[PDB]
Amino acid sequence: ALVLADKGVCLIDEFDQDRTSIHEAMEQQSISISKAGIVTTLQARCSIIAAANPNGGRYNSTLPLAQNVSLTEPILSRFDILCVVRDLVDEEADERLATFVVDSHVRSHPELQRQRKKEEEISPIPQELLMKYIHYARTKIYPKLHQMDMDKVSRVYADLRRESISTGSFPITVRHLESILRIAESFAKMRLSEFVSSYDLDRAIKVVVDSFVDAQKVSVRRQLRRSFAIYTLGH
Amino acid sequence: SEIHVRISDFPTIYSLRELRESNLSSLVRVTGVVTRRTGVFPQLKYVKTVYRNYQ
Amino acid sequence: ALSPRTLTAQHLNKLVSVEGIVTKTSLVRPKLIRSVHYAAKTGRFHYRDYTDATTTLTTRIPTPAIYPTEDTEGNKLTTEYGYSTFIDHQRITVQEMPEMAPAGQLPRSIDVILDDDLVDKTKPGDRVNVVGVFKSLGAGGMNQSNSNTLIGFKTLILGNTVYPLHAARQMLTDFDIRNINKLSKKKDIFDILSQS
Amino acid sequence: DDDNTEIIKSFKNFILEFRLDSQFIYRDQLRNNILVKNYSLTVNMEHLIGYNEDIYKKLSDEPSDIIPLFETAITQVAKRISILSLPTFQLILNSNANQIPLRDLDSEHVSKIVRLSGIIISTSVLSSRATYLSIMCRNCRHTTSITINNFNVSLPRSCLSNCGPDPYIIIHESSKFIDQQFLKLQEIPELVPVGEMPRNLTMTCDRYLTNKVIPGTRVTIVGIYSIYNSGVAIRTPYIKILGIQSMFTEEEEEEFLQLSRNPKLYEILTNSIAPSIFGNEDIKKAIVCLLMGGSKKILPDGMRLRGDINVLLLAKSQLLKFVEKVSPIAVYTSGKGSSAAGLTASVQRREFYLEGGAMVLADGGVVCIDEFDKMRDEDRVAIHEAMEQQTISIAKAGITTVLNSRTSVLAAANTTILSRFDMIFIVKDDHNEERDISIANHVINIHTEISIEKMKRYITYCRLKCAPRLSPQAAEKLSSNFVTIRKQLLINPITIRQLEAIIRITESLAKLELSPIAQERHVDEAIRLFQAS
Amino acid sequence: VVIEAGALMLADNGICCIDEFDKMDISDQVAIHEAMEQQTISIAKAGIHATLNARTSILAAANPVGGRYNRKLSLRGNLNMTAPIMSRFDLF
Ligand SMILES: [Zn+2]
Repeated sequence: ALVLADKGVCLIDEFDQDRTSIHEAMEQQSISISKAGIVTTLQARCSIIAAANPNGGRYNSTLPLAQNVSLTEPILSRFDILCVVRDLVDEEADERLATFVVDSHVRSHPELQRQRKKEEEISPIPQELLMKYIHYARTKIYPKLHQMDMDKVSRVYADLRRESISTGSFPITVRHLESILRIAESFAKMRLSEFVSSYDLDRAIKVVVDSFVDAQKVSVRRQLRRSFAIYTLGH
Repeated sequence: SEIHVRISDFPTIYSLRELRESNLSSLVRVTGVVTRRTGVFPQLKYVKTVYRNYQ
Repeated sequence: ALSPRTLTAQHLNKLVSVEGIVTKTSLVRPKLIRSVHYAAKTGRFHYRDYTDATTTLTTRIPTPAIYPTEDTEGNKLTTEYGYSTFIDHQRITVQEMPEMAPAGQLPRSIDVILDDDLVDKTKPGDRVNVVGVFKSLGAGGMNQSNSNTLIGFKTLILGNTVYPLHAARQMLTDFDIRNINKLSKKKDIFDILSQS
Repeated sequence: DDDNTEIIKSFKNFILEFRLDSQFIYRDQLRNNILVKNYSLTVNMEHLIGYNEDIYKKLSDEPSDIIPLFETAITQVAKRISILSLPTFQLILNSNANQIPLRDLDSEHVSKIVRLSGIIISTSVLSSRATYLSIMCRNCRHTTSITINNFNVSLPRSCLSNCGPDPYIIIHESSKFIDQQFLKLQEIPELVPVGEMPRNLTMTCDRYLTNKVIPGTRVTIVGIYSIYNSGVAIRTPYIKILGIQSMFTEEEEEEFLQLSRNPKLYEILTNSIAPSIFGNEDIKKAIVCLLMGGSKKILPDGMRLRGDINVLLLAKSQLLKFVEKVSPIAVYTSGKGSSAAGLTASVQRREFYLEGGAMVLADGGVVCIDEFDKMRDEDRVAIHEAMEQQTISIAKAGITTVLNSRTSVLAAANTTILSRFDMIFIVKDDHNEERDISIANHVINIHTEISIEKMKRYITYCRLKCAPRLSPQAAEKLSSNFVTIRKQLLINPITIRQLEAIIRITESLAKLELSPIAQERHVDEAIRLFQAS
Repeated sequence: VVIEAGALMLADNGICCIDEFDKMDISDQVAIHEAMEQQTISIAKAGIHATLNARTSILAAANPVGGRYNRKLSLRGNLNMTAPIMSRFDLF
């Protein structure tokens, strides 16, 4: 169904041939096929957002990411952002969730000014304007990197690789660096800025480094976060 | 060589339930989801020759 | 001397030789060519002949395959099986060898007609070289059809001779018999042959 | 009636008179085509327009009627310049008119000359059409003939010589035919609207335009756009094509010979392989030996001696990609394979069938496996036959066949399976910050010694030209070393299957110099590089 | 396809009763799971596409594994039912 996603977003909520198709889709940006002498090609050219259940009933934080998934290593290598979400225990968080849930439930009950109050309490931005804004930014804005700070980015990349090897972690790679630059462009595009800036690179570095840290075993995680404090929290 | 008039905002609507034999040859306004589509072909216009598109 | 890939419309009605692999074979069937009849009253034996497009190199008006029941002079006729003549018929298909297939392209093939002695001398998978006349058939849609005559005529090879290809057996000459008998009288033939 | 003669006269005078500067270009082309038994002419539209615009206007209004007249004019000219018999000549056209996108063709274009482009996706087999045809009349046995031409006919019913309602039959014994072929054109990939599958057309060609293109090629087409029979009052469209557009030298091998006599060629080739990767000298040397290979041999008693080389590597991802790029023929795969065939092959199902994996497909070339440990269960046992015998054999579910697996394997991972490989090594790393900074700077540059092609051609040349043999001194050296190692192990295993691998490595090393004989120099480096451990 | 309605379509705005749920094949349990997730049914085959509404509430009966319940074990251990389907029953 990737043809219908051309220049759009592809959404996956649950999960061999399907995975094989996804392997080819992530490896390329175009799909090709042959049948009974016929040969033809198609375009995918889309962003993929996927979700999965971690190998049964519950995630295990003591283990690396691979133990908790039914995925090959190139999938985890080629995706830009990876994250794990868990049902943590906290009385205050539970109370906040329950209050919000019952409040939303009452707010949705079937039984102009009411709509305006409801809308403005719901969100800080009117979502019609946000959708138009997203379309405008996607069609109009095409940011570029600034060459000053990229020396610092290279040094940070080398430092992260050195620290990864030092503790015996799986190493960081050019895919992570490319993802950082692409995510920084996205941050620039979000404010309609044609220039990437230092804070964009900082935010992108934080996102990618935190995602990289979340994939690791617990002892490696502690060592990484102790060393990486000047990136994950500071800059 | 020829222009077609398109009518808009016809003030009454049916689903595909309410159509009956009384509606035959009358103008109707209908809504739905397009389930299937053929390819485009030419069609003979008059029965020297002229054609038009069809689908 | 050709192959199924290169057989071309220029070669129609010529005598050609082709090489390839047998892929399909039809069941053997009999075919009527002549029938004999006995007239009950007059005591005279009559006969007639039949033709079809694949039976003759030259072209003739087709025959309806009907048995005559009555004489010119009104006498009722009887058919004499065993005096009539029938012949065997079999169609096969020959394809270019896979070693010659270009670029993973679809392979090409020709149908061959066999009869009388040539029947059943091949089976699928045989590498074979066939000799025969390359000919066309049919109306090709010019007899009125919906196709607008874009479809082409049908074509065949009428099998005249068939030879196999070795791709096992050998046939001895007299000198081989002499050498084999002479060698057998050595004192230790078993050692010589085993060590060879 | 007279109009058919004047048009033919006009085109006949066009061919006989069109000079540009001093050469009657079309008289010369028509003569030069006949000498090689090519009966066609390639006219250009712009020259026709320049000569007389009225002729082009007539051609543009009614192509289907006027193209045959110009063809018979070509025949009438062809007879004068070569005879003091010929078939009818084929006209071919070239044009620069504006291309119509395939998606925009519609009812306004029926029976018009159209220029378009796309990708060929399929090709039919050749089929026979009739041009001259003979007829027999069933009742009176009178005979006649008809001349067909292939532009948009049925057998007549005006009986001759009553003679009956439908008496005519064909004498195929005395008739003439031509070739015909069908093709499918698909619209250009970079022109399709988003979210739609591409549209396509079907088309026809005959005589010299047949068998000119293959699937997957981008082409440009000139042809008449028309319809044919196959709703109410509705017909299918198609196109009739009138034109289509789509080993070493001496000076090359001189460079390769100059390289061959360089005293440091081995160092040069090793340095040229994955230059970004730091260290790992012996890995690069082993990859050179893998690319070059040994020499195949066949003996009087029919036994067959292998030529290929096999290597295993225990950073490593880059080298396999480089080997894929440099090699003349290469296949890349991960351990699970592209299908249920896996690496070797399998039987699948409804009748059963068989398909081969990425060992049969790489036959005659090189194959690299990205993670050898992810090999499937069947492939674990089948690779034994795939490597030792260079064949795969199956007898399952009535299938009984043998498959060829003649290839050199490179592999990487991270047991007894190591015995199949000629050499095994473990990749090593170094952590200089300058290297990473340089790589990052290059990455930012794209975001903001011998070259590959020359080396590939040189490898091809060496593989084609030379296949050296051992000298006697090498034989004595190798046998003495073999018995020495076995005695040393005995007093403290080496086997013939590894001696025959050392020989192949020695031959591959001698192959670089193009020396017809291998020598002790190569034997020493062979045993030196043999230290896998 | 014959399209003709199944059981869940007839129970639209009604109670659908499944008896001996545990004997149902996994390949059909997933179908009931997909319908229950959305209250919607989808058809796409042979050039025919359709979408239908399935606002039906489910009432199910099942046997514990081994025929007798084990007080030592959770209900998940006792019941031969996958966790996503178990998560969507309001009451056990
Ligand atoms: Zn007559």
